[PDB]
Amino acid sequence: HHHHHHMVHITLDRNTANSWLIISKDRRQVRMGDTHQNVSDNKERFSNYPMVLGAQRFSSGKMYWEVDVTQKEAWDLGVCRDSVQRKGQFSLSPENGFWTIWLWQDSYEAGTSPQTTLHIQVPPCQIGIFVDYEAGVVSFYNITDHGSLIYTFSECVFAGPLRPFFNVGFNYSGGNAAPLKLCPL
Ligand SMILES: CCc1nnc(NC(=O)[C@H]2CCCO2)s1
Repeated sequence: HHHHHHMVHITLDRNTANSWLIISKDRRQVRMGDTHQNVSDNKERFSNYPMVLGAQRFSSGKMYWEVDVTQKEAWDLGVCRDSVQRKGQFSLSPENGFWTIWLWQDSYEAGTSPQTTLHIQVPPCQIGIFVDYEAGVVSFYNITDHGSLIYTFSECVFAGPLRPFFNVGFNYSGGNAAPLKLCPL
């Protein structure tokens, strides 16, 4: 792909984080803690899952960023509406305001309803995410495999400002402690 020149500097929004997440000082890395991280509750925090939003809001234009997923067993990545549900149980779908892919149990899937199987021969260590607001497109790229396409959501109905979306996943297995990291431009 040739989307690199739309690169944006994403930072994580602490206030949106599930209370178990640990965000680095530079707001560019996040991981699952082994306990509640001693923050107050608020209406923005994702309560049921290890999720956090980027601080940036997008309502026009083309945007690109990269995320490091090295040695994780489970994660979700993409974008979502600013007004997605924060509390209780919900599925990641465009109907609920999410445009995401994930790794789960050694398979990759796109968060359509129902979910779509992805075909990845080279397990990615870094994922590229491209958003074209005007066109209604969200695309995912395998940076480990020379930028190969993973998935395109087209005919997207954003219906609001978008925010970068992250889920570090649970660590029930003891094999999923590694962080998500925003990669430098
Ligand atoms: C999302 C809030 C919670 N997350 N933390 C909780 N429990 C856990 O995840 C424990 C058991 C597996 C590893 O740590 S409740």
